[PDB]
Amino acid sequence: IRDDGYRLWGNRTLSSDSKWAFVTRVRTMDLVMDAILAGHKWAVDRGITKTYVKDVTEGLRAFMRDLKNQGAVINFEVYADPDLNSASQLAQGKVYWNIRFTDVPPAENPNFRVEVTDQWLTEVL
Amino acid sequence: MIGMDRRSGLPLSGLAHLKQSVEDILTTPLGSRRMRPEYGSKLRRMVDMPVSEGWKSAVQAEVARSLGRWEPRIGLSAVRVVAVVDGRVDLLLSGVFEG
Repeated sequence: IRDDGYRLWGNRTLSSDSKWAFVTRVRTMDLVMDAILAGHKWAVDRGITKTYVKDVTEGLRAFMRDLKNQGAVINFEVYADPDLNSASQLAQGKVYWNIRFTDVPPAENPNFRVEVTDQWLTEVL
Repeated sequence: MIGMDRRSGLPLSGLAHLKQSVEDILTTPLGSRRMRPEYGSKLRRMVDMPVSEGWKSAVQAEVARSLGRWEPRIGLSAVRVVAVVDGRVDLLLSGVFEG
């Protein structure tokens, strides 16, 4: 936009889907997971105990509360998937969680509604 | 002192001459008179300037100069903005009478 290569101006990816428009939502979904999958090099090929699901879904929350602390996300919820987790899925190593969160929308359009009134003209007396 | 009116030529003396004596000071710019260059006001220079709170104190300080030169029978008291319409500010020129 500005003089001699002064700014960049794009918020939105080339996306036909309206959900994944902004660059921030595509980056946040791709960069909160490697911030989790690193820090969870464990919880794979370990061995499923009784409180195996509980001890990592309290570790997914603890590695997400610091993301709320540094302003990466707005309020989240992390919980184990109750109906997809079953005894037949444990025999093949499949376990499921729900890491439904939200993200900060970039303020691409700050609107300033402005007029010139004559209200404080009695201040000039 | 008995002078004549500007319009209609009638000789008026007491206090109507006092008011037109002031309005010959305020509306003549400096140097407009012939062979009298230090006569008049800088109020035409203050025309079409924004009405700030320093514009008010610069008009009080300039009416007091220009009336102090050629109007000794008027002691200036205050100049106050009393209304504002679009462009038209209006000033209550108040002053006691001497002489």
